[PDB]
Amino acid sequence: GKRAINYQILKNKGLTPKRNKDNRNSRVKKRKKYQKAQKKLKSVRAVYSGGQSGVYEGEKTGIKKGLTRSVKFK
Amino acid sequence: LKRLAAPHHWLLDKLSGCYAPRPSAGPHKLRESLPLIVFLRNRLKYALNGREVKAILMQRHVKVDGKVRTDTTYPAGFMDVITLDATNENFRLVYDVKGRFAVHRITDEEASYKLGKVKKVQLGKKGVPYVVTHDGRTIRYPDPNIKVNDTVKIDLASGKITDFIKFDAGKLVYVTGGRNLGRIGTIVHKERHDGGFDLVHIKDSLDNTFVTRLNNVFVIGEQGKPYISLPKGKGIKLSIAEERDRR
Amino acid sequence: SKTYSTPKRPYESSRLDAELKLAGEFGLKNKKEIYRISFQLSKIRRAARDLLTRDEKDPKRLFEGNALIRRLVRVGVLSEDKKKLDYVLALKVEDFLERRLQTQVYKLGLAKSVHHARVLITQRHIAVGKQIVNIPSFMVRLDSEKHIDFAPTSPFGGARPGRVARRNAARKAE
Amino acid sequence: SPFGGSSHAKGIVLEKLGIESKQPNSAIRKCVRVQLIKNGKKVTAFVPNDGCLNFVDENDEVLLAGFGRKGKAKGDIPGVRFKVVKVSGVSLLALWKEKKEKPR
Amino acid sequence: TWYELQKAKISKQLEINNIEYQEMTPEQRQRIEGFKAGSYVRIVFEKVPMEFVKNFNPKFPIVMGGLLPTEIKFGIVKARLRRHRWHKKILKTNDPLVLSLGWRRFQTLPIYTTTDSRTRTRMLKYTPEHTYCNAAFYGP
Amino acid sequence: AVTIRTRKVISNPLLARKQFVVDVLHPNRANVSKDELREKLAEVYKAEKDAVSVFGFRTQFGGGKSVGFGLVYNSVAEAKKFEPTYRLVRYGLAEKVEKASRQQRKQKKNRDKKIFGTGKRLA
Amino acid sequence: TMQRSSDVNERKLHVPMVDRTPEDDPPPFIVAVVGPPGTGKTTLIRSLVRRMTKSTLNDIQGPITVVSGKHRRLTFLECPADDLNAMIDIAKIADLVLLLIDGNFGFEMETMEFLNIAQHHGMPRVLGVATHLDLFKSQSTLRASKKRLKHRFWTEVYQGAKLFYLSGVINGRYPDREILNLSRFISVMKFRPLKWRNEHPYMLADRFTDLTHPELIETQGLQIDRKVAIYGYLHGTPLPSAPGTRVHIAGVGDFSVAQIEKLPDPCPTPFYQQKLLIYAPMS
RNA sequence: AGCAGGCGCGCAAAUUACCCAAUCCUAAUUCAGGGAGGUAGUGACAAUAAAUAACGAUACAGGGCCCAUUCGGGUCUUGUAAUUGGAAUGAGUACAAUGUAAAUACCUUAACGAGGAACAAUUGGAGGGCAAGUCUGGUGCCAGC
Ligand SMILES: Nc1nc2c(ncn2[C@@H]2O[C@H](COP(=O)(O)OP(=O)(O)OP(=O)(O)O)[C@@H](O)[C@H]2O)c(=O)[nH]1
Ligand SMILES: [Mg+2]
Repeated sequence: GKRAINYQILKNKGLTPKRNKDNRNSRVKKRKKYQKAQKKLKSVRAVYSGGQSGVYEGEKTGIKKGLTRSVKFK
Repeated sequence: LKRLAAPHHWLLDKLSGCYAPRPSAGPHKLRESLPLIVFLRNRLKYALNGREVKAILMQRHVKVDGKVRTDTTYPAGFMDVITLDATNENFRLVYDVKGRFAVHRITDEEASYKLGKVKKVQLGKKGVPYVVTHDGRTIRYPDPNIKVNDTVKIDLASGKITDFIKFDAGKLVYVTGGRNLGRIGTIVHKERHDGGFDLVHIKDSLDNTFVTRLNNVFVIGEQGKPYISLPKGKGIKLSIAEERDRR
Repeated sequence: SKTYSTPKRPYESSRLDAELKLAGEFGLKNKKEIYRISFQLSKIRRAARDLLTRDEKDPKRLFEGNALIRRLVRVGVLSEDKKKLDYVLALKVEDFLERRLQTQVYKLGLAKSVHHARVLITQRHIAVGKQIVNIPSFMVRLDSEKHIDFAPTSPFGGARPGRVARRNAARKAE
Repeated sequence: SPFGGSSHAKGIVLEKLGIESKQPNSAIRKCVRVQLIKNGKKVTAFVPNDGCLNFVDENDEVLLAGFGRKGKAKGDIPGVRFKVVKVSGVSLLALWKEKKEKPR
Repeated sequence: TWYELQKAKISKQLEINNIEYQEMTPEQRQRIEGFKAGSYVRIVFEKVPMEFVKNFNPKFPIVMGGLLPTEIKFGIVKARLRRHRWHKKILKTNDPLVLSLGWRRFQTLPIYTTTDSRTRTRMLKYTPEHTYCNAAFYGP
Repeated sequence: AVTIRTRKVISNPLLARKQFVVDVLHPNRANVSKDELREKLAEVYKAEKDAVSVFGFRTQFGGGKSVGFGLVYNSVAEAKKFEPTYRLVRYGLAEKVEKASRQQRKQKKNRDKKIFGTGKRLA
Repeated sequence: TMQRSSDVNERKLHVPMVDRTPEDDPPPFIVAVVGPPGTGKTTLIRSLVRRMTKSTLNDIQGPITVVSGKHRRLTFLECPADDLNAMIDIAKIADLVLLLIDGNFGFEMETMEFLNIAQHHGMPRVLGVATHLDLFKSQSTLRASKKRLKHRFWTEVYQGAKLFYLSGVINGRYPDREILNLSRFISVMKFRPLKWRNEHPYMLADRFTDLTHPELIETQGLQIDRKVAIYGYLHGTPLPSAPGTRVHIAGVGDFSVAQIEKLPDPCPTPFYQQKLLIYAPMS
């Protein structure tokens, strides 16, 4: 029959936004920012990803005729 | 009890409390002596802490130049002997190539005597001629050819003089004090101003003509035949870069 | 002491992407690690610039450059052939922080990722020969690169298995 | 510098300026008339968040600081140079996020 | 400066108050100002109810404060209120609660209201969850 | 199983001791239990278990080895006469504890400086 | 450092308030030992009276007025730790509060409710006493509990408050060194003015008598609203001497005074004003 | 005329701790002593080192992802699911030993000690969106706060 104090009165926090388990450990947030930005620049360049892994199944995602991604000399 | 800026050729540890030992009154000056605490505590390491050094001093095991001198802060400075009766040891403390107090292990037949530069020759009382030396042994009845800035050879059983090295142009010399410490050889030039700043110039194996103050020099003996032994190849300071180039 | 130093501007796009790439590539904690390694790189090649701008055959340049290249080949960031002073000027932060123990045990194997390398060598498993190292930022010298192995008092080496394994062995043998 | 040399000045609130402004969280609602004590004068301070305006009532020994707008707003009034940063010992940011408690 | 000016003002007021208090004793101690501070006094009250003296307990304190001329009247009072931020449940209107308003401590029924953007005072059916609101209740 | 190994041993007949550095190597145990160490060191030397003393231990990082300083005397009476009282009470041979520690000692010292009188006190 | 020289002398400037605590007969500053049930209160009271008057007190009840130091005295009150009906008006009347926490338990909600009631009704000088350090030999955990309790306490009350720690009880009374270094502090007390206790004449009762006629109660038969003498000690603003003043004593409702009377002071003035000492009533 | 604790305004920060064990110093003098000095507590002033997680397995989902003043470009090798599995730990806790004047801390270390690993990391900043709701303006059904 002896009282106690609960968690929020012991910690004395409250009325904060919902923060992030990714935001807790800085090594993790500087990992889940990189491997997103690692997968981001599969959309501005076309980076090397090992090469011909299986047998050559074709280029598998579309080749278009009227497009030249070659920087030209003015 | 003022300390923590000791003479830094003592090389005491800096994380060893705060203070540093005060040498009492004695035969040598403040910053050119070395008390037995700094000797037996952090120079050859026979006793760990200072009260154990006081125990080995009180138990009559150590005598500096003939008698016991049961005292921690006893400034037993340059050129004397320390005859540790146990360990059969004769520490003569002399200088080195770098500025520290190098030690020896002297034979008994050489540790039976010590030498030293005189400071004046005077007539004391009742017309008695007496000389002094650098460690305060004011001794009576010399040979009256003893000149100022000369060395006598004290017998250390009695306080008599056995021989002396009448210095002139060309007899083998030691140095002490100054930035040309630990060198030997006496034969280039002999300069004499009026008010100091003069030396008998030095000649070595590499014939380095060197000078310092005349208060910062004293004699040993004949060229090639010295009265005292000298530590680690009879200190020259050729070059450490040339030493690592040759060997 | 004050090892690390703030750069000439800390809020900039190219610097931000620099810290993002280096952190996510070598598995780093915060910007202070890149700033410490970058600072001491800047200090040693700022010292190398003066030894370059004075003339050759000076004894200062000769044996102080020999001292600097001996220290840098001892750390291992300089290859065995480029033993002259201006390759120290041409040094870079990548092959200078690559020799930390995290990246080095990942390159040696035995960890399967850089982050797993960091969390195990801070969980006290990897010992360089005899000395258990529980810190990442080590900069392991070149001579002790082949003495990296699991420590014998750790259950990835050959010790008793850990508390999780033996507690599960207990309440799975019950 | 804006009041002698100090960066902060304790002050006494006269009255909540603009309680009758109908638009909630507006510039003319979020003002108080602070009596500066260091030279005994009037000034108009700018307490943030009208929901936490009503901590300070009357001579609450409030502690001011400068405002320093980092741009241009929609309906912000100029002239207010001072914001409230601490009230009666505690900081009203901590009061508005309800960690501490206002003592009286 | 202004604070030492105000302190000098009130302290000179208290000093001239004391310097014309230090006068003849029946007026200037017990019929113009009446037992200033620190005086072991006996008080009597008639018509004190029975259960007080019947079950008086020596453990409990008996404080007693005088009343100003304004705080004996009754009627409504409009305060500002807020659920105390560690109370786990919010306060419904017309649910009675005990108040330490001044010396009197009393159970009363409040009504929590708010000015809907400061034009009229309408009745809430609940107090707000973390901020203040107006409230009105009968009481001293 | 542990081992001990002494190094840097120097004799010292100025105290009739031998002083050295002690490296104890224990592969899995915590540390080498100074009393059991002391009897093992007196066994490998020719000592008493009363004339041998070790004090300056420190276990190096990661566990496994510990380095400290090590003393062996001879003539147990000379061990009594030379080693200090804190070491001689860490071993169970000579005890020293007094109740007037600092404050109740120095207040007694100052008031007894004030007293000036012996047991002749009649009032 | 002219900026710091003009920035740290803004700690002085506050709201001007008035005191009405005259320098001729200052009242015993009522302190109020309150906290959890069980731990603390009666043994701390016994230790403070045993170190302030060199005499013990067994089976203490009600408010004591002990003397501490030359000029002024003070007043203790073991507040019961089971009712807000005493806790509230103790926090309304008190001037210092030596407040008990027990370090082998954490905080407790009775001292939480007391600190919130004090924070609203006007902050007295709070001073924490962390008792019950039978924690363990693990002085790391002892330092951990004292550190976490100190940081939580400095958040709850003003940051930088004194938190005196006490060890176990040696035969009824506390360790006398800690009672010494607490009693020196509450002798160098230095209170502050508050508006309620500088606007209302308030008195703590310490003697309570019923001067109603025994024949009258024996012939009425336990029905009368009797007459009651409160022998007490007023603080604050002057309670005006003319009978007819409305005075509310707590927990029964208000009355009007019938007659009041000044008594011989049962506590020391300085002896030069005597010429030209625990007093423990209700016991 | 120093240490510790106070006062210095009503709004503010270390303990009225331990000890001569180290360094020295003084005395008749190894042995007594020293708020010289050392040790501990308190300590986001500063400095260094870095834990709050690591590795797998499975399931569907694709009206889906990402980038560039716009129409363009590139990609399941992309996200959501305790579907889920065991391994490794020190924060702690603690026998013991270690350190030390004695004791704390670290260094060791048996036995305990992890899934929301709740053994609960914060401080800021940028945006939204929602009513049978409230308010102001007007050239309906709008614009703003
Ligand atoms: N071991 C230990 N026991 C304590 C300590 N403090 C109080 N106690 C015990 O707590 C018991 C209760 O004593 P009090 O605190 O004086 O009781 P109280 O103040 O009257 O509290 P209530 O009975 O609830 O009114 C005592 O008998 C003590 O044995 C402490 O610091 N250490
Ligand atoms: Mg009780």
